Amino acid sequence: GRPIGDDECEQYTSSVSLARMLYGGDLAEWVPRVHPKTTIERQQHGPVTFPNASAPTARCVTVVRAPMGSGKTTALIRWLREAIHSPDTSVLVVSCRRSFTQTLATRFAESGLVDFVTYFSSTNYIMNDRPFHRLIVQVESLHRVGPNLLNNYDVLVLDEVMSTLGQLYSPTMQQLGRVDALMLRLLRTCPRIIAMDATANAQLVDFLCGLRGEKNVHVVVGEYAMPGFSARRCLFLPRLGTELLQAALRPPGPPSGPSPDASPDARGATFFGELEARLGGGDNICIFSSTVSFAEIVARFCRQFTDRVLLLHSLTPLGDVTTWGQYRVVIYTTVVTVGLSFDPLHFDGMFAYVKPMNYGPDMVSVYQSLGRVRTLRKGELLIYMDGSGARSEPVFTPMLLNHVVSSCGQWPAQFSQVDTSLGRGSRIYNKFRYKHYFERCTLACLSDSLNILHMLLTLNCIRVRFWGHDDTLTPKDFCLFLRGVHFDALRAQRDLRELRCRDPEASLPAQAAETEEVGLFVEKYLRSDVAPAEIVALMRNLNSLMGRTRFIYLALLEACLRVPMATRSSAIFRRIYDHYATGVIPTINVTGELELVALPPTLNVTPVWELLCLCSTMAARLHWDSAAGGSGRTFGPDDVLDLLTPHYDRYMQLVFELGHCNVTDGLLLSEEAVKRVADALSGCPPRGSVSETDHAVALFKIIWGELFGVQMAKSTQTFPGAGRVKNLTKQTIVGLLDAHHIDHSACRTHRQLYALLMAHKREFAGARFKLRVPAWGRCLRTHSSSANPNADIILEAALSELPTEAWPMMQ
Amino acid sequence: GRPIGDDECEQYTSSVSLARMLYGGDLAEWVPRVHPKTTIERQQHGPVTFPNASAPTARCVTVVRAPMGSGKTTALIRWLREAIHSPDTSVLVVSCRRSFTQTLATRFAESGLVDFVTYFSSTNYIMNDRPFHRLIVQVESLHRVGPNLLNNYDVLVLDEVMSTLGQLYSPTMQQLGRVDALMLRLLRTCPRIIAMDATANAQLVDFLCGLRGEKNVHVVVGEYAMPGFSARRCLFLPRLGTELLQAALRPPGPPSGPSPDASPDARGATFFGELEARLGGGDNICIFSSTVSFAEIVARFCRQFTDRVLLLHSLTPLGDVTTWGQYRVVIYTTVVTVGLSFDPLHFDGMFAYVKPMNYGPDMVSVYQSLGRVRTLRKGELLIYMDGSGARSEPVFTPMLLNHVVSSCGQWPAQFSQVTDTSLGRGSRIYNKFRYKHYFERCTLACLSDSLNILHMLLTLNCIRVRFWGHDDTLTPKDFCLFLRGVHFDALRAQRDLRELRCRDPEASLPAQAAETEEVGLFVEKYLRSDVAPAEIVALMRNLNSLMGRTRFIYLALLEACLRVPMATRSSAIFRRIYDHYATGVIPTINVTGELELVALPPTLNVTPVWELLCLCSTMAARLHWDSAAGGSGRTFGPDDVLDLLTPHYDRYMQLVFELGHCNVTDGLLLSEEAVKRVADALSGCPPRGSVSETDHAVALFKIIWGELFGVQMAKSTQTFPGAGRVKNLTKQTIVGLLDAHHIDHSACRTHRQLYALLMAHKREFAGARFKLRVPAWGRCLRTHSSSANPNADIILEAALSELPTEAWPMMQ
DNA sequence: TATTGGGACGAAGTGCGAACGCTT
DNA sequence: AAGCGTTCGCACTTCGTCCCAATA
Repeated sequence: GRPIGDDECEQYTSSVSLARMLYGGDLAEWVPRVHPKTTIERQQHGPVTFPNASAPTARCVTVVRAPMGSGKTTALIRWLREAIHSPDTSVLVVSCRRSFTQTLATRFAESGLVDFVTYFSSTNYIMNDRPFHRLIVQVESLHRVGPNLLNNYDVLVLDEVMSTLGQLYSPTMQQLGRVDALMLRLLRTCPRIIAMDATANAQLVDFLCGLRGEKNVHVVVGEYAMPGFSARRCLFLPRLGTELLQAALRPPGPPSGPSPDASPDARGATFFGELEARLGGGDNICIFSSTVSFAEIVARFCRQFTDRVLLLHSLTPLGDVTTWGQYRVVIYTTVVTVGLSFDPLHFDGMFAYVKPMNYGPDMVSVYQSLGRVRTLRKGELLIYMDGSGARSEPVFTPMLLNHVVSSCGQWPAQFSQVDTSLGRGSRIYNKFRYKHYFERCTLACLSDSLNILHMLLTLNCIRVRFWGHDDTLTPKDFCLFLRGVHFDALRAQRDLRELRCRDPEASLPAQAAETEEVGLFVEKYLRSDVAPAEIVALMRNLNSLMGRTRFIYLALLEACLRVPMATRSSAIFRRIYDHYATGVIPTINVTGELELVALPPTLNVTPVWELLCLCSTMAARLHWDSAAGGSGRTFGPDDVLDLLTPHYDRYMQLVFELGHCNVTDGLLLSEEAVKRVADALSGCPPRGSVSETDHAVALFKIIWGELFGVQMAKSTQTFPGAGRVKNLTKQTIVGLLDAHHIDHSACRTHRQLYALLMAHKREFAGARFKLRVPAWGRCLRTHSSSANPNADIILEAALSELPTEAWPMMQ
Repeated sequence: GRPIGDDECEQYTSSVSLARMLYGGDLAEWVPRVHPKTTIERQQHGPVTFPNASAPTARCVTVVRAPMGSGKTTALIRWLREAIHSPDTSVLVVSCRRSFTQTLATRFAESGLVDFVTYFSSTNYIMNDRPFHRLIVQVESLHRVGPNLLNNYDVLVLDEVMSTLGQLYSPTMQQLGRVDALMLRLLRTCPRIIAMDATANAQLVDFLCGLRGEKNVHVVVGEYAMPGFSARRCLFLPRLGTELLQAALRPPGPPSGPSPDASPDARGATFFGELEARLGGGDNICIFSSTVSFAEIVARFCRQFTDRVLLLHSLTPLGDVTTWGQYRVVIYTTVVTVGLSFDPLHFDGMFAYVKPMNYGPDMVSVYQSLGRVRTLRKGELLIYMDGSGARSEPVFTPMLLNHVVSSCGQWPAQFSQVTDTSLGRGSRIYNKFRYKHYFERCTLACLSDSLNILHMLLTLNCIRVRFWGHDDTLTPKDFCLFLRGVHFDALRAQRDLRELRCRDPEASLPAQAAETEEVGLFVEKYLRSDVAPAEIVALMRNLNSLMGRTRFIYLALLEACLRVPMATRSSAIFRRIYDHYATGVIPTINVTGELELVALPPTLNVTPVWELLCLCSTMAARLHWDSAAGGSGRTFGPDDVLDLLTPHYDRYMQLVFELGHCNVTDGLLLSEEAVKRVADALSGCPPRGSVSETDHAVALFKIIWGELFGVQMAKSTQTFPGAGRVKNLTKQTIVGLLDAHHIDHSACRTHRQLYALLMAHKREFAGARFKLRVPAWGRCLRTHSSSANPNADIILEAALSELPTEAWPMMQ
């Protein structure tokens, strides 16, 4: 291969430098330069110590950048003991799911009269009939208690502040605009603030200087963490070593002697070699894995050397960390980020397999996960970075560094350095949006991802080394290492594809969800909150050409209810069709293997558009929502005739034409589709052979049944419309009494008018039905489905908001 | 046929009512109802009279809704004579290309101190070194004249104000934010304002009340138009009558025996029948057509009854309107909307073929066009509305009317009645009237809405409108019957017009292609808005070949990769750009000359394409590539070529090899011809040891650019590096060249003295030097430099640039 | 050969009779 | 503090998908 370029050395140096800026590693140099009136100090020896809060010279805002295990919680309790003058002093402590409040609430046994809001079952609150006074909260739950907070507090604590600010960008975030304004009001008005994170950065210090001026901010920088039981040492391994894995997992029956390959060690230090050495040597080990796919493989490998291997991921029952002392090997994925830490001196070493992926965990999540085991008896942490999946050129380019350093550390909010109003958050949301964006973008590139992870380890005082460079690494050495890793990672994929666990206990729903194709599919058609097992059930249905056709029809109908100009402009319809009804979709075949399928484009969409126009109006009239299960209204055979009769002969003509289409124009007019529609019409009673209602119900049932897979099911409802008996409001009761001209206003009260209907219920008996959407199809984004924006939602907004301009125009 | 429903009668009544509200037909009721302190008056008898401008009680703002031909220009001149208290009183008059300023500037001879900006000449009026004191302006040039404008004027006149505000929404609008701020300053600050349009509406009256309060606004409603020309009578015809056209354009050879078609009269009065009657009767006729396709057919028909037939459209040489008195028939299209009016009493009657289309002219444009001939000697206007193309259910629904009337006449800015992101940007002025532009374009989807709008505009200009067989009144059921008839005839007649299409005896294919919806939609997605239809036909002929089509898509993808740089980084984002640009359906022109749609089939594995586009996007950026600008901004030599490839040479070699030897036909870009021709080209390249590194590098570079994108490495005529030709070098570019070859100098800063140095040292700059050149087609592509008003594609790329992929199976 | 009817059990209701927020 | 409107618990029933046992 080619020798290392000077450009490769500048790429490296730029990536490291931007990583250092994003997580606050530059803070001691940047503060004096850019905010000269803000005081700063560094504490390199022993635990951190915050300023004496009772002194008149102690500033209103203090911000702390100090390691996990630097003594922060002890310095905070000391600072609160000094800050709190009286029981009349109010206090607010905000935290996050990433670092549970229960640890603070436990250690705060040291302080009088402080309590925490239960994020579960928040009723029966301790400060009953009063606003909260001395309170611990998690930001993810803050909107629940916002109206029962004091308007202002005497002390504000933000713990893991960058993790707190990170929640604003989560898809689960709720009442965002309120939580923005609430936090901003507290920041602008509390007379003492303390804000702490291992990664508190220049933009936080800038923001607090913006709200309160340099002379009221102080910064303290920790560069010490507790030795001994927490003196962790990290090693990046060069090679996965699947040649050992495949030889171990080999069936023991045949002799199967070795081929003349993998004879040289190629720098050895394999992930699997090093792991086997610990397992054979009798060590207790814990293994983080980014992917379930690999977690299952390494569990199989561990189950050869031991019996007692625990495996934890989202689709396993949640094992509490107290149980982990029972096992020789514990394998987990990022799910333990939601749970508590494991404290006991049980494990000798830790292994980690990290694979950046566009829809994967971010490196800051990975770091959180690696921390969940607090204590390691031998102090080893071995990391393998799988760069297949992440083979792109860097995002932390020299151009971006030159930009950011020119603007005094002010980052661009998106990768084009020199925008449209696609979001509308407040000061807080806009200030830190850059950090969320680069945490997700850099996953595209292994070099950037590695540099971020290395930065996070270094800022927490973990000594990081790379194999064969066990002192310090020059840019050329890094580029050689990283070049080697990309090659190893790329060749190992075939071994991991061969070894992919397909025994019944191996989770196909989890393994499917780690595929990029599935993430894209989910992002375009489906709701974000659907379970992987629901998706596999849909993808199995999509494998059949009939199931796939019905899926696309149903997704088009939903688009037409979301974009009502699609029902009117053929031009807009062609944009919606090209987007939702052409391209590639993931399916699962009968073997259980994931398999992509093309949706061929259609030259003439006119028959489809006419049909969906008709069906969209009748869908709207029946209050259709696939997510809600189908039709909101009940309807009877008379309503069916009323729905069809305005355009009856068009429905007849279009279903006939679809049954006899001369050309196989794309997906929806393929041979099986037109055959099925013809077969359906061959069974339909002729237009004069039965009552108008009988023919109308037959036709309606064929349209909904064949095209969308939607069943006209009989209803047990006592009364028409949407209303269940027990939920019937007074206004709807009056409507029902008037609809039959029943006696009215005997009394004004609900219970009287209810008692009338419950006597006259027999007058409301009859044939009654609902449209039911199939089992799949309930997981689709619909007009009712609230969702944070993406490319598809914004495209539909554009198609709704912007009109078609006249083309060949005159000046 | 089934009877007309009461729901159709509500649809009709809603459509009419919303049309009335949009063009200010409701103004006499709505002002008393919503702004009681704003005085209003009705002038039903004789020409309009504005308030006495010299009175102490006469209000600061007056706004006038009055017909074309109602006397407005005389009332304006009278009002100005009264409003101008002194020789030093300043005046600004703003108008539009639709309402051309020279008619005012001519009649303003009576106030001969007033002058107009010669926006066409673009002369350096700033040489006067003083503000313009009494000025007439075309709104689209207002920014350029911005400097010579008194910060405030004593009198502000807005002429065809609605037509003026309409320019803000034009694609060709320039420096919008500046023109917005300028007009909004003037409206807030000028001591007297008068604003006039035949369609001045409630939202303008509301906006002026918003800036100046009800007590400072007064409204005049005119309902009279001068007889002799605006005594025009309009009749909507139920049938096109293509049976007569077919019988006429039939060759003289065959016997053509009779058939039962139109043996029953179908109540008569066809477009072509009525036209034939006037042509045979010796009348002089003018014909508006919405489409060139139809204009050429009616020109062929007229050339049977007469010799002297003129025809005018965007691809004809645009002859001056004064010449029209020479002809028995003049056929024209929207080209005359921007042109001048014809005043002499030549034409007897006027015919109009109007066809709503999503990419066509709006009905207000059509109306302006009909207004181009001032006077018709027999007063007749006959209109045929072709609803094929416009068969959708209405946009002016009862629910929209209920919304608008509930909000006191405040329209929603889009068809969904809900408050959505600020995808487009503008001031108060732009946002206030955006709704009018939106509904002007959307209603083209529906013939009923389009007809009601055109009928409204005719009525607000005092033209008496009738429908055939309905002599004085038309109930909602009668209207719905008429529409049902029209929609049938219009759909029936399309086959006749397709048969009778000219078959290209050099007959103007580019205009007939440009009226296709598929082509409009293609141009919106891939091309610049301003390209000529003749360049589009040249591209669509190339697109017919699978090789030409492959190169086009590769080049469009490259430009997208330069626009959306995360596409070069995230395979998820690349898949969204690929799915959008490189899959779907595109229009082509086959060897016969007929238009033909072609599929771009989707690709299961785009990784080979993405790898190669990543390698080309970097290289292109380094070469300052821009297809519009013709190719590479930089010149480069064979030494640069080796430096471009060498970081990834093994990848370029492997990818072009694999692209040659791909085992699977995975969509368009990996089709059999594509892989075969890349293998042929690659196997024709010299082996790595056979030639110098630079020779191999240039061979590989030439193959990649040449086969995949169709771009030629062309030898440059330049004496010097960069982009300068000899006689066009100047001080800065000269100094930048004198940095080379260590030509240290102390010569003076004047261009020719420094040029004299390079004209000696030129021998040191000579060598093998090249540019990449885009083919003839492909210069019409929307590139990263191509400024354009937003559309769905521009906004999709914004979203892919701004929004990051979020972790999917997400932590709880 | 493949019909066919029955068991079997999730989804989606009933509806008495009650809780419960609140403003009278 | 109880008169009122909304809304839910629990023990039931109806409908229809599914496949297995019984044979048209």
